[PDB]
Amino acid sequence: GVTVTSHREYLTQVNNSSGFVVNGGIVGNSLQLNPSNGTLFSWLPALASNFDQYSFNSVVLDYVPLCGTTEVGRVALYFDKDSQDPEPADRVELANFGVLKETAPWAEAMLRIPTDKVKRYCNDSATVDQKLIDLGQLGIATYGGAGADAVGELFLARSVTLYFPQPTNTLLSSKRLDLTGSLADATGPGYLVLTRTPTVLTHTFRATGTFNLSGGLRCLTSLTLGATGAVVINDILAIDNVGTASDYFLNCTVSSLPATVTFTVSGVAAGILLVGRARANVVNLL
Amino acid sequence: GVTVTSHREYLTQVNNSSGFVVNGGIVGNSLQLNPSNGTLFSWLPALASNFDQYSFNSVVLDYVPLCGTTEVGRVALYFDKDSQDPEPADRVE
Amino acid sequence: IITHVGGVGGSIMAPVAVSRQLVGSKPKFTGRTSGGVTVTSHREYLTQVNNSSGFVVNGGIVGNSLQLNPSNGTLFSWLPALASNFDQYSFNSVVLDYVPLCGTTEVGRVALYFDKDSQDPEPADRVELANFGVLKETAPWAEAMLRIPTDKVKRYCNDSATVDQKLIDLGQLGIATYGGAGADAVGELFLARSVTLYFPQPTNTLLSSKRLDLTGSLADATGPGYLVLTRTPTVLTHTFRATGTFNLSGGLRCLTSLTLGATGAVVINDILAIDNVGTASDYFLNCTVSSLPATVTFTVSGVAAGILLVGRARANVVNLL
Amino acid sequence: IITHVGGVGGSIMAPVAVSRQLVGSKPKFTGRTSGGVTVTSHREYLTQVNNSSGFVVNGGIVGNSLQLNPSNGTLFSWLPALASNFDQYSFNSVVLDYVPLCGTTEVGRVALYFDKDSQDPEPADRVELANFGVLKETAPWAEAMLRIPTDKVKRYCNDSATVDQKLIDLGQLGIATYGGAGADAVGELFLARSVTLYFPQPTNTLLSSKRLDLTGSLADATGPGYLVLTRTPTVLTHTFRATGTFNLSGGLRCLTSLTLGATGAVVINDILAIDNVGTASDYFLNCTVSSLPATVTFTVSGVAAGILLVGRARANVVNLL
Amino acid sequence: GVTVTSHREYLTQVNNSSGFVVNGGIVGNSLQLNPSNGTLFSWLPALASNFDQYSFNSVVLDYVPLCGTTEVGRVALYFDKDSQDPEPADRVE
Ligand SMILES: [Ca+2]
Ligand SMILES: [Ca+2]
Ligand SMILES: [Ca+2]
Ligand SMILES: [Ca+2]
Ligand SMILES: [Ca+2]
Ligand SMILES: [Ca+2]
Repeated sequence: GVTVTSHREYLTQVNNSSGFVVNGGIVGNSLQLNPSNGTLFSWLPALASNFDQYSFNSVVLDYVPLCGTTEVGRVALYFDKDSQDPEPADRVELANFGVLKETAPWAEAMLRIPTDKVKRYCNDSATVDQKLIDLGQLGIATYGGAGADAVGELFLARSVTLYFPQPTNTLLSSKRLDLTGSLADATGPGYLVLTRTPTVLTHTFRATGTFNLSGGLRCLTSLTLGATGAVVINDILAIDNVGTASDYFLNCTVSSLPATVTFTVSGVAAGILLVGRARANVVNLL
Repeated sequence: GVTVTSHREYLTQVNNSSGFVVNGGIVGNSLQLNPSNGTLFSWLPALASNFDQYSFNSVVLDYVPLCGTTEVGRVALYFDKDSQDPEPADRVE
Repeated sequence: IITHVGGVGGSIMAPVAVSRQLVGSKPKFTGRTSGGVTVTSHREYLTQVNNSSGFVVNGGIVGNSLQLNPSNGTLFSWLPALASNFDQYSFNSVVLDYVPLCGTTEVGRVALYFDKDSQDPEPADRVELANFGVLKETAPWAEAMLRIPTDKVKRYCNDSATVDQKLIDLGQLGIATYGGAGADAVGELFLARSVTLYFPQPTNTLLSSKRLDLTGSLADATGPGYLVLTRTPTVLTHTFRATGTFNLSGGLRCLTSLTLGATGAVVINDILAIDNVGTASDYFLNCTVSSLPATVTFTVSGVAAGILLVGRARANVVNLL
Repeated sequence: IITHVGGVGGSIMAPVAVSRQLVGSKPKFTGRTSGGVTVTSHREYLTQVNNSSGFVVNGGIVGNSLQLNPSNGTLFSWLPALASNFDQYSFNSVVLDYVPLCGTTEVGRVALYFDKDSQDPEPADRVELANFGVLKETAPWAEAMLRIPTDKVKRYCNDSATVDQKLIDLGQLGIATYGGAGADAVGELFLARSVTLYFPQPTNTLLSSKRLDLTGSLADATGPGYLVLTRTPTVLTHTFRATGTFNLSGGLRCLTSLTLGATGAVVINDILAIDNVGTASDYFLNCTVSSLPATVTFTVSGVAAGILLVGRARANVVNLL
Repeated sequence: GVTVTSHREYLTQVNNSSGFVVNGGIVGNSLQLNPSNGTLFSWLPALASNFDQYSFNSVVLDYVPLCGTTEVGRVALYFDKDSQDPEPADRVE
């Protein structure tokens, strides 16, 4: 009952900098090559969630280019064997990696990844030494631009061996904010973080695609639906009761970072939601 | 670029009815083997959802026991090649 | 001989009752003359499966105990103190055995499984239990088996402590019952053993250390783990996972004389109970569990620091004169 | 090769120094497939013979410790926890080994012997040591041996307790030094092992229980014995026989705040110290000995009941938060 | 694209203590073999600093002599497979 997958999943759209940016000019070894990475693998997500040991055979970074032979910059894909080491500081550091590639933005690029066949574990129970379980880290780095616009969209060449199966993990996300607090439970994966600020929520995307959002919260105060970045709102429904708490269902569709959304409200005294990837699917009354 | 799968998925709890009943006495060929059948297959739910053709190699029905040697009845598993023909009316069909 | 009636060759008999007969499992050590290091194969018993109309797993007990590492003092009652002069463990055979005390007329489900992640959490429901790779599904009255997928990786025991219980443990073990009619006993399960002992060391102590934060949750551990010691704002919790005669030593922060309660299988042995009211206090006690649920709890107020130690002990004193 | 001078074939060389080189003793178990019961032969070290101008025996330590039974947690540092899943012991070979750290110019006597009565008392003087059947008499600097007379009688371990320590123990072991010039170190002695394990049992706990009478002397024991806990009318005595990291649990009858002293090789770890003044008290503490003399004592007044328990433990907590 | 290394690095000066001592009576498994251990390995310091996995093939402890045939003591080298177990309490461990 040991399954083998070899597929090609999309991954992110690289914007420029003048300055020196990595995986978003964001931080905390985001990309870790383990499948799941709900953050990295948008497709492999809920297949290996019925399994416990993972092992690759091929993984290749692909870099195509939307921009034109006259942008002015650097893209760069690398590979750290320590799922945990921290990120690229500068020019001289990126370049010293074993498995790196150095391309203009307009020109077309490749990278293949060094796969062992070690019996490595997926993240269902948790494990602080993310290194002894993760295959690698993945980098994408841009310096020397002229503007933080888009030049590149990178893909993921897959080949994975699934092993001992028992219980799909939770393709479904559960995310509690404490009443005044910080943070209640998790189930994840994790596509979203839901913070509050004393007034107002934060729904901060890590994932891309069509989602489905369900939930509401504690306020008292009618909902004004804002969000920021790559975002295609689909269905916003928005019960309130003013005085009390409220509910929101909504259906949106991200293809960027930064995607943000936020609900605007007052007296955010309990935050609850669930998120579990979904189609152009309804989410509103009639 | 294709997958193959061999696992074991639970299906429903057979209760009793002295009458004569068929899938819960629900009707509209529910049990169809296709995967998905979310009604039938609780696990493969999400593999054949990244795919467009399917083809089985083995399918076996497995029937274990909740009741005891003094329960008093008949159970019965069958297979119609027409995903669409209607259900069993009586004993003799 | 046997004449059984209403039977023509090829027919089925569901009898009034069935039973196997179990004997003295007297271990064999094998000398794998290696690094001059040892190998053990013996048969250790494991728990009495009681029923659960509802849906229960190793006793409704939670915090993957069960854990396949030897020691698991929680799991392995004999191997306790050999893999105790050693540092690397590796199995070759482990088989779950399920015999049955009950009779062909109880009405329920038992079920043995195996999770490769010593750490993933437990079975929620019907549809989840069944999806496991290495599972077995038996009525209760009828007789069952399970064999376990053993690698030969060089895995470490819990002598120093290690939060990623997964990268060190071989597997998780489940036993699950739904659909009963009463939470009585139907089954007693055994453990088919075979382990390869390696780099043998100065012998590790088996003593338990368990700190509650002042207002908090949890300070250190050393374990094994027989006990969890929680507080609630007033009052302690000493929640057993283990069975036998223990010895309890410690006291805590309160101010407020100790009232000694406990719950379930329990045979109190020696309760001694210093306090100082205003301040903190101490308790030594000696008790003896043979069940789950065994509970004990101390009753107190303003539980502002919890400390204890537990290290299995005889009918041994624990009180002044 | 070697040219040594002033030597004609047949002559004697008393060198500046001598030394043997000692290695990793990695045990072998043998499978005596019997009642499916085991056999062990490994090499356990035993103590560092220090000198005694005067006339001393296992440290000037008294209460035949030393005792050849396995466990003797006092004597055998590894066999501690195997003959611990078993109930009958029987040796085949036991040999005393005496190597030497010192040099051909120290000035003294060491001496290994063997009393068949686990219980007779100890060597008084010169003329007494020498009269033993199985004795050896070495300067200290020079290298020595002793082999021990083993019967094959079916002898019992100390799991239940037994006052006639003689009818159960194999022998007594002595090491004796007189005529020194200083109580420094010259020797480190080893233990050549070979034991036949028999009727293997549920594994016994190694936990120590030690009661002082109210005004009295002595209440119960369980032992092994690492500790003796005496009182003097004011004040306790906790007199070590054992070395390592322990864990101490208990308190006592006084009235009078605890002042924690101790003496010799000692690394205090956690001293916690409830009192109630007027009444009794409790102490948990965690310490770590590597010597004799290790002493500790609690200082207190009106020591009207003594109770404790001791059961070897790690760098483990033993205090509130 | 991998390296291999075979050199010899000095480690610390063993002094004496009639007591019973372990790495200087410093505590917290200092001597761990991993490279880096800057505390232990003074030279490889800066190769395994351009690398992420390591794997030894030989490791040998070498003990020469500063003192003289009338020094009066015991030295002793060992090896624990648990980078983490605590240190030796006494002679017998
Ligand atoms: Ca898992
Ligand atoms: Ca048909
Ligand atoms: Ca260890
Ligand atoms: Ca799992
Ligand atoms: Ca006995
Ligand atoms: Ca060790």
